[PDB]
Amino acid sequence: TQQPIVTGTSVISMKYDNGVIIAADNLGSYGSLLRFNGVERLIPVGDNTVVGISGDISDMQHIERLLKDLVTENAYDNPLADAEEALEPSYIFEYLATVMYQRRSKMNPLWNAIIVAGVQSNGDQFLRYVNLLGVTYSSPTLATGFGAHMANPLLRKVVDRESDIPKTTVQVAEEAIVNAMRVLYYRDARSSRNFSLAIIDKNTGLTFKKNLQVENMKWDFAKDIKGYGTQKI
Amino acid sequence: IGTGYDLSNSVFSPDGRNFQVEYAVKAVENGTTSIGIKCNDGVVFAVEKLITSKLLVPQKNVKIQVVDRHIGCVYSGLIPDGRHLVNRGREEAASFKKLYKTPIPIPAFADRLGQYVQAHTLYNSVRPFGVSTIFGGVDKNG
Repeated sequence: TQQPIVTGTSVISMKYDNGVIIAADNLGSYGSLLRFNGVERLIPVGDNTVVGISGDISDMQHIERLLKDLVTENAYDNPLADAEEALEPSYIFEYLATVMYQRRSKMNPLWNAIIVAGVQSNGDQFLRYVNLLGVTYSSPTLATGFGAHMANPLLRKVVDRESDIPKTTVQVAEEAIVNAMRVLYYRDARSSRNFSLAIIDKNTGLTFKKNLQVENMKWDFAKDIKGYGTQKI
Repeated sequence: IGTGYDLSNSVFSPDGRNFQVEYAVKAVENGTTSIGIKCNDGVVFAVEKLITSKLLVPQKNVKIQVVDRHIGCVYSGLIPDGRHLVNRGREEAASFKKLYKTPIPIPAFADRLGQYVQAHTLYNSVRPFGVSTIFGGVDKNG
């Protein structure tokens, strides 16, 4: 892809004591037009991985097809596809990052930012990032687009270093994610009110909440704002 | 009238047969037993694995192979030829799903495998498959 067209805005994610949380809206933007309402940008892989994809929606569908084919080919000639040889988040991220770097080096990249979030077999939380350039980095808080500027500072207030990960609970992390989504809906023009949220917990497994909405919106103070400054009424 | 018609593949004997194909069939007859049974809403495959020695790890050395997420395949004869055939079938199903999104129909997959095995009987440069394959699964037509 040389020029992105239909785009997804942001994907936010954060670690917590027993796993990871990720979230992304359901909006497909035709540049400055919010054309498609209801487009799932979180792709679950297995029962232990979630891939959040922002950017070109066609390349996102291509990555969906690639992930489904990878799941299919992992079942081939494998009796332990259920466990001990199931797809791990690290494998999926390595495959995705290799694909991104290759398509970069061929001067035809997938216009996407990908966040892989899950729990390993030994219970370790895996949270990693890749982009169209192939840059890979890990942090207890990971966001793309506007979320990298606004949602990140909020989530980092919850978890500022690795020592804070065991202290953070699932409720605190989910509340922080919802607050960051509300802030994004406030200050991002290419954002939506509807979003989906995935929780990969080393005990409860994969929780996938769809059709979530932004609530508790402070807008009353708008009635008292009159004029560009000088105007009284 | 003549002799040596069984020394080259895709060569027609005076009767109208391909003796290399029948020799491959002889090779499959030597193989172990494998069966398939179609029920009302699906299929079942079963195979006998000969315990050559008790040093073999039981429940390993599996014989039935999965194609896509809805096709099962078993074969009697030269197991490596069966693995080659299921690999080609997986490639065909992947191409079909890539272009058409729907999982490959069972008649389509059967015709793909049949055309591959048939093309393996058109040239004296390739050996016919040494396996008989029982496969199938469930699609939108049952």
